[PDB]
Amino acid sequence: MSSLNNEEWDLLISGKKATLQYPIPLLCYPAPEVVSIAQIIDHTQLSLSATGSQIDVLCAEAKEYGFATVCVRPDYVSRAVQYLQGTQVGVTCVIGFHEGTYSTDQKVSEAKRAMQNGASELDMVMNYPWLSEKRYTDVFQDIRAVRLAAKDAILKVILETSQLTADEIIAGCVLSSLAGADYVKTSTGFNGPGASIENVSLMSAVCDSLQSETRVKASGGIRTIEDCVKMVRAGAERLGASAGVKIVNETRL
Repeated sequence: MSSLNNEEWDLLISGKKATLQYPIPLLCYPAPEVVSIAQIIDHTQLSLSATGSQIDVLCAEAKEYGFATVCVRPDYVSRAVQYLQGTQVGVTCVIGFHEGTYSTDQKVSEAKRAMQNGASELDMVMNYPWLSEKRYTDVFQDIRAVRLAAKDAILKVILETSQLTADEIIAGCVLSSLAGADYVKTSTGFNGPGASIENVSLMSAVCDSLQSETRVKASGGIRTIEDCVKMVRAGAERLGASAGVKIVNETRL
């Protein structure tokens, strides 16, 4: 993989596209058990204005409901880790967020600091403008550097699907998986529309065809229990949302 030039990456990716069934089959996977939906949600607060007290409330809600993780910015990782000691709730830190165009050196510095502060997972933003230009060796090296700086993390790579064609989404899934990512993720929620059943079904189809163990996270605009069910049917194994309290409350009636 590390040997390949941009033309060799282009040929490899075209070969993977050639194995897919078209039109892409939609909603292939079983429904989730709704009473236990909390166990697959990353409970999120990323507003610039969010205060320490608001982060404390996010952490209390995650301990109460049993969400998979809380998801926060670098400067709140230490606070969240302290709050959640003794529980089974992890901490996810965002990396190169939301723009994705931060240098590789900056992304690596952030990843190292987050792990030192006790994070268990990292959600990094891909340099998606390079992806569109077919600067494939640059995209690959950017992800590999973060992967090697944080060997023990669950690593998720955000594509920003609102800015990409289907051909570009295929390329992004292949490069992320072969670099060692644990997940590919749809959206930041800060630049255009979020998860669709079409994009999640395509991402799942690509990942399942590869030899690696890469899973799919649906994010952006997930507001109701109906939204959660449809994204899992499309192939998602984790969900990003801020509305998890209202969603679980629905299921208890």
